[PDB]
Amino acid sequence: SMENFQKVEKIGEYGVVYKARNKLTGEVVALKKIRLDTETEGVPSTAIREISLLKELNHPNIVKLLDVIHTENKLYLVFEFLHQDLKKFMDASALTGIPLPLIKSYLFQLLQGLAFCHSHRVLHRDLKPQNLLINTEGAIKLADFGLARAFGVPVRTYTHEVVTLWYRAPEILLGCKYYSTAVDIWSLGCIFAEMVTRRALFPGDSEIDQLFRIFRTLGTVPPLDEDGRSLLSQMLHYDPNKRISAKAALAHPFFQDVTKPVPHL
Amino acid sequence: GVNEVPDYHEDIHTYLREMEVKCKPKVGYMKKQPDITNSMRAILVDWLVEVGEEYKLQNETLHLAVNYIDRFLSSMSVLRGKLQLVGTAAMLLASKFEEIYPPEVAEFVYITDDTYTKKQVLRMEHLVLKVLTFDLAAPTINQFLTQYFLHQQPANCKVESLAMFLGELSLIDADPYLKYLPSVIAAAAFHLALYTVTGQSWPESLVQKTGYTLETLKPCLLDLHQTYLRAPQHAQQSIREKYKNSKYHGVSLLNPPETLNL
Ligand SMILES: Cc1c(O)cccc1-c1nc2nc(N)nc(OCC3CCCCC3)c2[nH]1
Ligand SMILES: [Mg+2]
Ligand SMILES: [Mg+2]
Repeated sequence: SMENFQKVEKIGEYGVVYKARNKLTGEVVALKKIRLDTETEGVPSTAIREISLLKELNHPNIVKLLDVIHTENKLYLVFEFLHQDLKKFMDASALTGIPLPLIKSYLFQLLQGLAFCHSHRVLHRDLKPQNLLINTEGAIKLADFGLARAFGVPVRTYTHEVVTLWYRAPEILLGCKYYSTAVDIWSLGCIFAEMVTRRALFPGDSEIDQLFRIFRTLGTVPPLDEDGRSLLSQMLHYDPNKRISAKAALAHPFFQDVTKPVPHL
Repeated sequence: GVNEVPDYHEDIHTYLREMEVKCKPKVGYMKKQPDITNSMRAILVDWLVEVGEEYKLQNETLHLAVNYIDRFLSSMSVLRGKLQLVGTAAMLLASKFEEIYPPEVAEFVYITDDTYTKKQVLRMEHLVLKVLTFDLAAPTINQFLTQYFLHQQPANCKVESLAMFLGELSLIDADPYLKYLPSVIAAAAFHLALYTVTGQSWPESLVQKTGYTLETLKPCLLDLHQTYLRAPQHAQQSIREKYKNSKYHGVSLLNPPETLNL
């Protein structure tokens, strides 16, 4: 079942994520192991959503689900292996910095991935650098779809406890009845700024501190050029209705000269 | 506003139109089921309506459950004594997919009052997932309706509730409604609701959006109208009961139109 996979190392995390290799093909994969609660609650809803949504989402900037291996007691999700996450990359680059062309490339690919999600009626709802994965050839991909959800048009009220605090849009913090695709754009905006400074933009300690940080910054990123700042300002618009969509962001002048450099890995 | 999601609504509509075709149950699967019938399915679906009301579940959840059941029975022979098990598991799965606060498994065992163990429910959950290959994000009548509702100017609550009522009655009767796609049932329901309440017809704007006209919709519309006219006598009555509630504007109490005019 799993007999063709050789575990190589633990990659961290519920459930447990391992790097493994397929003994017959040579392929390196990431295996996510999910305990089934066979006498109590069954398959977790987060797994049901992650799998079902990832099966629909086929795109170069969305992590590829390769297989689902069932047992009576465990589910293993077999994913393509990517070599590290954006948070680790930023930390490694804390002193050196990240070249602009790579920042631009990564942002452009994140937006392509995200626009694909939104065009397929999927909200990610947990965009943060730990959840964005990079390879040695210059790609970046959206990962960890455990908090994702398939939405309807128009949206209904969905789960409030979404998005890690630092990346959480004001409409969520303020408990608005409805939130939509704008919440993911807010997160990407935060991430854009964080690629540039290698520091979280709004590292709040509490919901109130989070809100105060947002207000005092946007009204109640030095190295960025004019086009960059224009795009960033539109990603961080307070009004969700006015916040730029991923689709429209891909046409921003910031991206006119985008390339795909390799990371300084 | 962004809630109705102007940069993506056309892409989404297109995508759902593709996926309803791929998630479509097999028409007349019941003819290949030696132990169960359309009548038994109607019983089951009517009971799921009651469940959704007891637990205050979304209508979308109900619709999903039905889709899961119909696709499951399209490939798996099921004995009558187990049909409710399949249904219970489908409703659990739909709830886990769609609800912010799904009922716990124990509530689902409790509602089958004695019949099945918890173990059986959980094992069936897993089997349903395997048979559907975790392909649970199915388009429903409701997903199309809510988009169609944005073309009203202005919105009319009785129209919306009536369209939802009609779409939900369609869930009950595999014959004829399995022949029709969710987008088509939804269009017929919206037109029939709009006509019943306001005198108006399938708007041109939705002709443009969907490619459907009253001519295209005729066969479904004819079936839905008969279903609507015969609803007070149908053996299954939970949807009617449900839609007497002020939450749904009492729409099940309205008199259906005598004729459609085409
Ligand atoms: C990050 C990392 C290293 O630092 C060193 C070696 C491998 C990885 C790493 N490669 C990964 N490849 C994939 N497909 N998924 C992962 O986690 C999915 C998670 C998304 C992030 C949250 C948990 C599940 C990975 N993590
Ligand atoms: Mg039969
Ligand atoms: Mg049908």
